Amino acid sequence: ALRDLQKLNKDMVGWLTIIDTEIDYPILQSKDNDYYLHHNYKNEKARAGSIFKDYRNTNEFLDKNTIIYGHNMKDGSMFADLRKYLDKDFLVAHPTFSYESGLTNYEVEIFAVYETTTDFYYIETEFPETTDFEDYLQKVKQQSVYTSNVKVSGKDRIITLSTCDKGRMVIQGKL
Amino acid sequence: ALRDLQKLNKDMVGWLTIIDTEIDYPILQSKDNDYYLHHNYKNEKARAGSIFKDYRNTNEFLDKNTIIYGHNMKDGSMFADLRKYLDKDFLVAHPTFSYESGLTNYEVEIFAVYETTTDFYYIETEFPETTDFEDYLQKVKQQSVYTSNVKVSGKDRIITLSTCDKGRMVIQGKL
Ligand SMILES: [Cl-]
Ligand SMILES: [Cl-]
Repeated sequence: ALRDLQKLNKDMVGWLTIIDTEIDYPILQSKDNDYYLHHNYKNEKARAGSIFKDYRNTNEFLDKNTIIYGHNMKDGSMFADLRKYLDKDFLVAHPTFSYESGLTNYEVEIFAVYETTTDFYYIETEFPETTDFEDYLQKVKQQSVYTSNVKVSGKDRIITLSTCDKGRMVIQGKL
Repeated sequence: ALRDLQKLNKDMVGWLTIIDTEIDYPILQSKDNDYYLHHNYKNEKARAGSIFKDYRNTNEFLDKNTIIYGHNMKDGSMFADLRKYLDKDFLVAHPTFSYESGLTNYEVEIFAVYETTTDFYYIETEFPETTDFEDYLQKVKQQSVYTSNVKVSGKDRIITLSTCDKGRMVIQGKL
């Protein structure tokens, strides 16, 4: 049982909490974007899976776009509550959430909210230049269902919450 | 029970393993050098306590001397096995151990081993200059029961394993 505890300490890479939702979960991470679709935080088979960080994101300080995935569970668990952000009332009352990494906590300031079925541009993690990230931000701001008070520049860094399972639900916020 | 999991994710700051010992434990940490003398990794009252990192050590990259504490338990658990290093045969066969932090793993190269009852110079964590850490290293090398092949300079950084409860047992190694 302490073998399982050592496993958990490598696998769990953070914590996520959004007030007034079920989303209050450990963030897991493996070598791909698949294992934690099908396993819980104890590494046992489970359809609900876990909340998990994209395998490409391994540097908080430099990653321009860190992506966290979870199922849109029909029982309302995992990332089903991301859809509350399509209700304007909820968004105004919850402009931020908290994201812990392995080091420390951030209060993320949401600036874009949308659903998407076939346009997955938002999953880019690699930006040769600072100018490439500003093109990215322009595109995803335009994809948003709201115009945001929050301005954000190619100099900022962001975090993306996304379902992974018709359309995905996506929330993006400024670190 | 997920409230307890969130607690554990802030409290557990690393992992320690020394081959051929019981020492294969999570490293915990609180705001002082006392809580984890009396509580286990689930934060429940327990005499064995936990293995824990000195509250003063909060920066892997700059801390010249990171100290990890555990009880010298009479049932052979926790840090009772540190005393195996007074047997030369064991030390030759185990010149290193592994220390995980919140970020990553190190293979620590042991360079000093001793018991101490009243001379606690080794617990210094603050070194104004690089010259102060070289004075420190000179003192603790002299305190060692062996002369070490491993040389270490004021430019290196170290990790200290120590019991905490007649004498403490102390192992110090190069990062
Ligand atoms: Cl679409
Ligand atoms: Cl002494």
